[PDB]
Amino acid sequence: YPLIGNIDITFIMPMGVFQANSMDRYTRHAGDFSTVSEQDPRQFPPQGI
Amino acid sequence: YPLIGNIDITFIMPMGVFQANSMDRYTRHAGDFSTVSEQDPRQFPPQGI
Amino acid sequence: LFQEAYPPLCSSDAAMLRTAHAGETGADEVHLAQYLIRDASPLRGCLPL
Amino acid sequence: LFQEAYPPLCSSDAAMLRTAHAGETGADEVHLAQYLIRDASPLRGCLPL
Repeated sequence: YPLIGNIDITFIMPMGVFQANSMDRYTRHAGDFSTVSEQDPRQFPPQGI
Repeated sequence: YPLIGNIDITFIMPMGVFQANSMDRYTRHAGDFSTVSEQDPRQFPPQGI
Repeated sequence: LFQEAYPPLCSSDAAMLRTAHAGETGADEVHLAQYLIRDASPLRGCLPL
Repeated sequence: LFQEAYPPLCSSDAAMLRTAHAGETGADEVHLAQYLIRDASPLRGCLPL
């Protein structure tokens, strides 16, 4: 049956984008996502999406 | 009387899962579940469900 | 026939299984290394707690 | 025909992609160096999560 036609939508995502601006690397609160490590494993550049 | 039939639903829970990735062991706040011990007894690997 | 099993409301800790509101139960996913699996069974609005 | 691509709900962190309230997902856009790109596709209220 026609009117059961298909559409196509494309999706785009970046993967390894590091926010180079030191002002752009900000957290909305102090203790947002804390850990037990002395260095938080979120200041490191991302490697995946 | 029929139409009072039974069903069978199976449940699954993991027991000794330790989140091996160090980036996954996050707390959403600083004082979420505080204690008096100098070592927090929640960073240890779980042993029950 | 689908070869599946539904996870119930389970947690690795009894502390995060209930909240302090005289009402609904806890819903936080992972605290430090413990975990709470939200109810995904068909028994969502049944089986009172 | 417009030569464009709609970004879907993607994040560089699995922690920030879901919030702990038994309901809606997360909304924080950048925590330390990770990011959450909110949905801009025509599937805003569709494709259940």
